[PDB]
Amino acid sequence: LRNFCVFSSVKPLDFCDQYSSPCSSDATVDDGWFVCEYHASRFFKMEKLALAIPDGTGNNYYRTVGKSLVDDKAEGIERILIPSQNNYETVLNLSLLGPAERLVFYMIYDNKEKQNEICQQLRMYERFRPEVVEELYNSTLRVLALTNPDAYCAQTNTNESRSFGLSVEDDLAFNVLPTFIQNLIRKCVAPESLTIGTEDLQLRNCNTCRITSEGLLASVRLYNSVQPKYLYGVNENRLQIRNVLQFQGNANALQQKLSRYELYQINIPLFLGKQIIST
Amino acid sequence: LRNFCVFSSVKPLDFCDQYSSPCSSDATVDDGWFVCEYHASRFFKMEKLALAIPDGTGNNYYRTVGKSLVDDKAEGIERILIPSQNNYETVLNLSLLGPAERLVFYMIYDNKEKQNEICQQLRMYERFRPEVVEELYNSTLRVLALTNPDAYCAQTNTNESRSFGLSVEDDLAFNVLPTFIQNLIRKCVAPESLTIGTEDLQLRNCNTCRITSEGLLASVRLYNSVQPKYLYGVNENRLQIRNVLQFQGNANALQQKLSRYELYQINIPLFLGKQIIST
Amino acid sequence: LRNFCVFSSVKPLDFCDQYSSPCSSDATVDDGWFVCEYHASRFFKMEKLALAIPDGTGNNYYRTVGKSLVDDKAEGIERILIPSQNNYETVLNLSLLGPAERLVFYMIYDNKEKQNEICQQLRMYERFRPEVVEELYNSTLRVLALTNPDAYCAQTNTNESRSFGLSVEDDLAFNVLPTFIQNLIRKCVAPESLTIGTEDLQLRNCNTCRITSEGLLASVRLYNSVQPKYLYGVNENRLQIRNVLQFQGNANALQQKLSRYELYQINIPLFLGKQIIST
Amino acid sequence: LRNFCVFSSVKPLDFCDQYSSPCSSDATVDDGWFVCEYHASRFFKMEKLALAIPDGTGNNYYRTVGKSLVDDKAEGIERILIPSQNNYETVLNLSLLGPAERLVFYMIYDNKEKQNEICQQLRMYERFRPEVVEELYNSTLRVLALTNPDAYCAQTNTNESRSFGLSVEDDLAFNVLPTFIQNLIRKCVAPESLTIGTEDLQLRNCNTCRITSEGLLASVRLYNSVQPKYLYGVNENRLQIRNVLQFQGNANALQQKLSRYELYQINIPLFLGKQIIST
Repeated sequence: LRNFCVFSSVKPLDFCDQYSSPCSSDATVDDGWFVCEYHASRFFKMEKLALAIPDGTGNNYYRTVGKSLVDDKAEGIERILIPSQNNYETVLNLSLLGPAERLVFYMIYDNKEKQNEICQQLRMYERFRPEVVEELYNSTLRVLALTNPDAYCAQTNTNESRSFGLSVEDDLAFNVLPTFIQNLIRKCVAPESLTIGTEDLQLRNCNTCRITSEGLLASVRLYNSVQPKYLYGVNENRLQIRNVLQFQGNANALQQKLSRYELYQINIPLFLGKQIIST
Repeated sequence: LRNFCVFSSVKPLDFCDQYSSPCSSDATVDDGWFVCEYHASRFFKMEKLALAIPDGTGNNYYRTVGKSLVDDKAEGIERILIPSQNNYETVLNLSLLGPAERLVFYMIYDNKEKQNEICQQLRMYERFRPEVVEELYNSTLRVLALTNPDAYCAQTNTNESRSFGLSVEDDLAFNVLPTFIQNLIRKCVAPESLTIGTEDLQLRNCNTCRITSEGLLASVRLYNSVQPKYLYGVNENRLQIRNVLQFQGNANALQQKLSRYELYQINIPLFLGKQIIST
Repeated sequence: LRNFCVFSSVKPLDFCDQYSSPCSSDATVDDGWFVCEYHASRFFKMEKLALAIPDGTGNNYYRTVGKSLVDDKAEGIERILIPSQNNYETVLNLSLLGPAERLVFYMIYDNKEKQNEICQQLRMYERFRPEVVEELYNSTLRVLALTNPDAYCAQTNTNESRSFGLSVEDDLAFNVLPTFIQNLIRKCVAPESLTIGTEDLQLRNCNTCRITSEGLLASVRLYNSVQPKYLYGVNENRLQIRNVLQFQGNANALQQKLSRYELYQINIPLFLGKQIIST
Repeated sequence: LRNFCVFSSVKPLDFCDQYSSPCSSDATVDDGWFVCEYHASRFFKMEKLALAIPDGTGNNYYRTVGKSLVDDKAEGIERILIPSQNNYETVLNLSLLGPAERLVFYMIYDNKEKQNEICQQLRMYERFRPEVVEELYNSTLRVLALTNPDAYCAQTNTNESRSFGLSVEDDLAFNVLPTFIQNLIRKCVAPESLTIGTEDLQLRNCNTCRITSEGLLASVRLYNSVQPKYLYGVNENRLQIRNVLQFQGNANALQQKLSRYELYQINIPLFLGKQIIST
């Protein structure tokens, strides 16, 4: 597939796709997220990070992890990274989104009546472009089937096991998430303790997120101040005012002489659960 | 679509497709049957005919109709042109058919466990060709969705109405046929009386087939003796002996002088039901 | 006004207006119909004729009259030239008409909820073209106000009087027609007896139409066989079959020698009512 | 629109428009008042001010606010900035105003009989200039429709909310003001406390006006002494004597040395109500 992004087929009527930041080449490769960096940052409010695991030789067991983009000052529906069926409409703000985005999200969450009424309202557009709708639906449905744990092929790797907490509520809630949402969640949060073969590698002793009935949240108020490089960039006649935290400083307080050491950026990777890798 | 035939993606492991008679270019065009002439003759035992309706000027309202290939001498599961879910396994003889054909037929008739066990037995082949199965399933499923009366698009033309008899049992049985089977049946049998606009054109006063609980049958013993030009043509070490009817004759009995008149071949087109075409 | 046609502002999203036959220059001039020849023929199924009244000198008191386009063989909702509020939706077949046409017709007939839901469904288009809707509504509303007998200016000519029958039901029904419909009806049907000054000119002793509760109809089965020169001309995948009447003939039956006399075409002008012109 | 002023189409019979001070270019732009500075000062006795809201960076959230032109010494119908339907005739002194101004004001306040009798008395002028009246009415009516909260388009922004007091009488009276009057009032008085996003900016702790059953008044006797730069300037054979307050002074009392500091003019901006801006 040249485009593994689910939101790759998101087009207006006369489509020079919105893409203020063009979709990254990550959609071309099969890393398993099935979403490009731009769509991940815009919708799920997370970026992609290459988790490197050294072993003392030079080669690193590379992995994909989610990088939080929400700030510690946030509260409410803004702190949720990935919503569940309960309130995803309000979280993703599907009311004013483009009809292709609405369709894609609704049939990812699989609520029949919503895409039914989308088709009813799209019938008027259908007389101009009667071919894009079917191919868009086919591509998105086949992507969902590929990421679906149960299908015809149903490619299953029981050797990898993911635990999202020692409590019953956490995994019982995680069970009812959509198949694509489950696949994205399992492969965006790094394990707390990667159990590989007959040993355990303690990647992190603290969780940077939480899985609950409404989905994946940045529950901990870890301080984050990274700016998204693939911002929406649309002309904002609708103003969103925010409480920015800024400090002053001189050349002495801004210690440039400390810059020669390799930098340890304050990023917020998603760490939760245990990864059981037999053998 | 370059190939509307459902059995277009029927390939062995090393595929130079069986196709003793290559698939006709009818699969390229959208006549609605979604089966090529070779597959229609081999499986459903029918050919395709261009029903021309003159009106006194020269232009003909062309239509597609089914041409029976069964003989009047036949009895049993051989006289059924299209089977239903009841006995399609025995009618189509799926026991010894190629696995692609088995898969296609089973998921056309939508019996989950059969294609499930096909996948289980195909897992061994999967390690050699892990890409053809998914694309084959996707193409066949999208063809079924396109021929499905209910779907996302669900392109419906209520203006055309098809009646398959004045009895309750006939249409009640026709209702439970598969969606693709229903689409093929509605567009292979010519109407007894084509009701178009405010008038009725009596195409035929007699039915040449029957729709029952087991499907579409050549119930009437109409005499048929046309040979299929797209025969299976496979080396037959398994012998099928049949009771052929042959007559002798001289040059006088074989009246060549009668050949100058345009020929009226004894063919058996499928005629049944009434086509209500408002306006 | 460069364009007096009410349907002059009928545009698709990307508008190269449908107009298989371009709108005639009649919309440029103020003849009072406020509809061009193409829109009159397409919707109201009538054409425009120049009624000339000689007086024995050479100058003719020109007038505008409606020419029927329906055939004598017609019956039902097809024989009505102009519908009323009762069944104009079915008469004009507004279900599949373009949204601009639907809006124009609905606010001509003044049924609030219909153009309200048109606006609700047009909100999606509004984000692309937020300026055409307001100007279209303003132009059509000002045209309706100009043709409205009651307004600010309310230009009234009481000297001209129109009678649409000697029965109470006819004029009582004609009273409840829409203002634009009333203006079009009064100035499309020629008077039976033009009462001008102190004399009466008997234009016709027989009525060629009828005004009833559902509007203006071609009640009489007068034989009409003129073809519209401004036909819709759209690619018709939806077939309308009609019962055409045709006769054969040779050169003798087709008397070309009779052609030298000036022709008296069998046309069906709209004649009904009495025109009282004091002085 | 080149001219958003409602009183832009105010012309005498031979029109070189009165405009002792020509209409400002504010009518060209869409600030929402839909009245130019000259007409606002002449009729509503208020000017326009650019309310700048600094935030500590340099950019200012600009807004439009009304500047009072009445003096503290005034009493009676003179202290009302904007009248309601109760006594607008006496407030605006429509008795001797030009007929275009009378028409515009009356159909802004929507009292049918007044513009009806204006049309009756204007019939005599109509024979000379039968085209200006209709276009003037159309332009003014479309301006009122554009400023009308309810219309076909009915462009509504529920996110902005305006409160005109914590008492029931104030907002209940404000409800019955005309649509254009309501739009002008909502966008001429600055909020007491601009509630934006999740914070509140206290612009002013004291109200400089009042909204009552008769409209918008300068209830507080705040001292105002600014002269209008767009005065009526008409030759006044009808004398209006006023009680002017004047003080004497020398060069010492007129401290020119204090002028180097940036001046804080004693102006009277309209401050009342709370502006709720969600997000």
